[PDB]
Amino acid sequence: RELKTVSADCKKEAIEKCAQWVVRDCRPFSAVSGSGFIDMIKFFIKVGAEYGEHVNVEELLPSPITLSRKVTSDAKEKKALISREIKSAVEKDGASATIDLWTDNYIKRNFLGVTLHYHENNELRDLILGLKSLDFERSTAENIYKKLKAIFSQFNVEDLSSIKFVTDRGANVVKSLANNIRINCSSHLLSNVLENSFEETPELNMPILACKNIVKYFKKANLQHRLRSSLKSECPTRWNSTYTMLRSILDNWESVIQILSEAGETQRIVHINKSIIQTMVNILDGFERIFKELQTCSSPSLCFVVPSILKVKEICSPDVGDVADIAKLKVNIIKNVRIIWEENLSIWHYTAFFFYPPALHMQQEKVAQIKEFCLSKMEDLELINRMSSFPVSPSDEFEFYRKEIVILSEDFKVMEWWNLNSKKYPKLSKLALSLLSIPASSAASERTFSLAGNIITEKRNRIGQQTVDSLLFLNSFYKNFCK
Amino acid sequence: RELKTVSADCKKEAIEKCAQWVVRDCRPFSAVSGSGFIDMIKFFIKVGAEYGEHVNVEELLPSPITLSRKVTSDAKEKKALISREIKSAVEKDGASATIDLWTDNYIKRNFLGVTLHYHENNELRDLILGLKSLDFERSTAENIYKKLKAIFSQFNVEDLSSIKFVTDRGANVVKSLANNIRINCSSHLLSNVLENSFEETPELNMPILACKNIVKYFKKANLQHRLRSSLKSECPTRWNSTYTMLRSILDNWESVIQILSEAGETQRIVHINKSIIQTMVNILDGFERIFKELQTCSSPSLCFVVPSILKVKEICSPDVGDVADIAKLKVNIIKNVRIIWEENLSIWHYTAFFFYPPALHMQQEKVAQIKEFCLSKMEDLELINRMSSFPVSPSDEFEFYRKEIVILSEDFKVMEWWNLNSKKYPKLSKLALSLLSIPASSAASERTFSLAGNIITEKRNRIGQQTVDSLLFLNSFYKNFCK
DNA sequence: AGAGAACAACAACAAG
DNA sequence: CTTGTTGTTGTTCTCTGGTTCACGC
DNA sequence: GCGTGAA
DNA sequence: AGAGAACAACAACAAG
DNA sequence: CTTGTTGTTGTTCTCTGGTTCACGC
DNA sequence: GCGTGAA
Ligand code: NA
Ligand code: NA
Repeated sequence: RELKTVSADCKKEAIEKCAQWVVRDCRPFSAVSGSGFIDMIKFFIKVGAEYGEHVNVEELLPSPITLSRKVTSDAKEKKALISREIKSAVEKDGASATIDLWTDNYIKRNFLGVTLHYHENNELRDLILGLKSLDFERSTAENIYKKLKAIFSQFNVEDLSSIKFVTDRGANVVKSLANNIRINCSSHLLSNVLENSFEETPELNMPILACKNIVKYFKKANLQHRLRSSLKSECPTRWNSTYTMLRSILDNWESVIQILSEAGETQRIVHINKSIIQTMVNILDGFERIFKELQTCSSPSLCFVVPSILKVKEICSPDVGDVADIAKLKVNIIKNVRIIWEENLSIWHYTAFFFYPPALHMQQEKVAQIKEFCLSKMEDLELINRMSSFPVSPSDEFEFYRKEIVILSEDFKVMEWWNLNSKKYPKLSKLALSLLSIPASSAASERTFSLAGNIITEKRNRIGQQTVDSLLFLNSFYKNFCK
Repeated sequence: RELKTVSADCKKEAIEKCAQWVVRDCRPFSAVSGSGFIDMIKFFIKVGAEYGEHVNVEELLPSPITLSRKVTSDAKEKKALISREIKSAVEKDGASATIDLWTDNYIKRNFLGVTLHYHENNELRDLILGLKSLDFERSTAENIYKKLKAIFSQFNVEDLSSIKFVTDRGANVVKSLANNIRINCSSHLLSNVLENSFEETPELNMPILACKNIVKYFKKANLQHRLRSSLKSECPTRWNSTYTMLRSILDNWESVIQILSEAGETQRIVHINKSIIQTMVNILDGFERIFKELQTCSSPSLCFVVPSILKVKEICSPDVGDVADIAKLKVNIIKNVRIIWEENLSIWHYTAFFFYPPALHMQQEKVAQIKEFCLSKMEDLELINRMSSFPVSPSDEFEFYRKEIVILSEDFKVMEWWNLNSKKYPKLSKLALSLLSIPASSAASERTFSLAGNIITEKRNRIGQQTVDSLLFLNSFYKNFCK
């Protein structure tokens, strides 16, 4: 038990042999700190203890080709294993997924990613189900649904009606899922609000463009090195990138005026009304908070959609101290928040917010349809629960929730609040933690593309479609079912 | 001694624990096969044997930060060590270096790379001396020479007159080395011949451009997937890339006509006189042989410069069976080979070729200056050799070489031929293997940039200038002084 | 050339 | 014999040859 | 002073 | 958000 | 006390949100 | 049939 430490002169040879691994095999300094790398050294000291210090390393060490073939083998294994645990969630309603498409930068295979999302031991599960190519079929709806089913047939899922799907409004995607539950990613919606709002306020184009021309010049003249925080990409459309550049420009205002002065290029910054820039950055600062809040799948996010909208109605509260150009932006942004964000919300966004214990808010109209909604879902739990055998009624259990009060203490976790409430509310708290499992966005699947890209790289470019789907699910699995 | 193998059920857990390293820590399948990775497992089985199977892995395993600090520490160590072995070569004449500049794709620091080249135990040493930033000084000659000296002062080299330098004709570089021995990279020269030759034969622009428009369309329409050998980049100037595209296009002729036919885009290939394309590819095929021959620093290359030129005079031998457009190219190419390649050769390229045992060739004029050259260098050996103490004369030893004959057997290694000849020729064979050490090009330093780029990557982007210079020299060192 | 990666396609070989 | 599991070959894909110095008229 | 050349 | 990387700048701590 | 060697913090940099489907007039 | 929208 008591893991013995090693002599000082011994460990001087660990950092002597590790720093040789990294220079000879061109590997990252932080490979040594990897949760998988350590367990693989546990195994090699054990074997050393067993067979002594004169073992056939070559022979005993596997071959990359077989390592390739084992991940391919172990892939199917771990898929079958949870083939049951997954199958549970989809049956017992509370399973949500997010899908989107993505295309790699070397072969350019169209890819479809799927994740899955459910609640368990007072914790959330963001698991990467599949990432399969369409080889090169047209990205048509029916081909997508074709490959959607194939991911779920891997774990023996097949009704996929009880599944709540969360995607962007990509026309081809939207149609694929017209047969089942589909929730609109609120990050694309929010991004749509910004995009359309700033398009609709071209009074602000003059400041912005000039900023972009600053960044563009700093990149071209090889002088981002004199900044303590280099200036960011203009508008290659990374969600809220317009705030991003503006801040990095503002956060380096003094150094920039100085650098441009030395260049004699002072001409191209003086026309920038900084007063406005600043004002934009404060207004969008509130927004960036909502972006990160809604990219969370390790804590309930769906429920935070409605109150975010109110914060935006408030950042954009009309104020008689504003220059007309900002007045226009706030005017426009409240307009889009209505016709774009509100317009594409559903009773999954309200009900998720209803199950927030400060339930005082949505007192108006919405409870009459939420009650209609809430009742019919708890009824489908029982339906599928009676199939599992082979006073205190819900319509009142509802209003017993509506009478309670709570405070919003900074340590409050409404996810834990329902695990610690299932006794009095046995069948409603199973509905709640089912909705708190739904992610407010498809950012999960977005990270899968980030991850996928982390694998299929310059040197690793020969990598196969199956190798990638395996390696992803595995990594994802060894995170949801291991410590 | 007899390294014992492990049980079958034990190794099933090696490939069970290795395939977990690779999915959890997103690492290449071929990390398991790395010459540095194995020696680092040798150490961990040994320690397991010693302290048993219940060791504190965490505590004993180093920290990335320290791993960073050890490579930085061990860097200076290994630099001082060979501080002597290096210092030898530069003193004893037979040291050659290659330098060039390069700028990384994330910080864009101007970089200066240096390698060193000498002969020893019948083998060649391509060693990466330095890769240091100019931070952000102008890439001016005197700044370059400033940083040139700083690399050589690391190993306590300081006269750097006896050093033979090999670089491209970059104006700023060329001047830095105007004080010492500087040989023109024959790959840039050869590349200059192609470039200027094809510029000077615009009759061939019509076929070529149409090919480039083929590639450009295959990339844009996502249909390189139906090729068994995708079509290559048009003209982003990778040395002989014009042959490269042409071959990949030709090597997929039938599939391309078919793919374009399906697209209805048959219009954009039919005007390509394939007859010519083919002819270009045969002519440039000979050339690509010379490119790879001259990028070699693990075998003498300098000596193969002159005879290559003759092969080109021969690939381009005038032939009455040629369409005028190819006649023009060969006409132009013999013209540039003279005024570009020949024009920038020196008696280091002839003398290196003289020390090829089929010495019958260069019988004309050149021996009268080579004898003038050859004598004065063997005289400087003695000069520095007499300082090392603190009949059969050279002018005849010369012509004793000129009388011999040899055959060009396919297994002949003229590098080994001089190690097996030093007895009769004690002071001339030291001159020979000094010149056979000089690389015909700066391709060595080019690979260093390839290597450098392999380190400073997307995720590893924070990497420091010192970290990179270290990691390079180390990797380079553990290859020239280890088995 | 030099490096880094991955497979297809075998060939070997083994279990059944 | 058929399966299934390996190991080895060879084939394919990357990547650095890159934009501002120095000079002469 | 500006074009040319080579990277 | 989630992931991967690296340091500067400390703080700890130790040797001398 | 001064050195030198560590370990820990926090700050900075990456990266996926991406171009062709589906629809309606 | 072609524009518009959303990616
Ligand atoms: Na998409
Ligand atoms: Na260069």
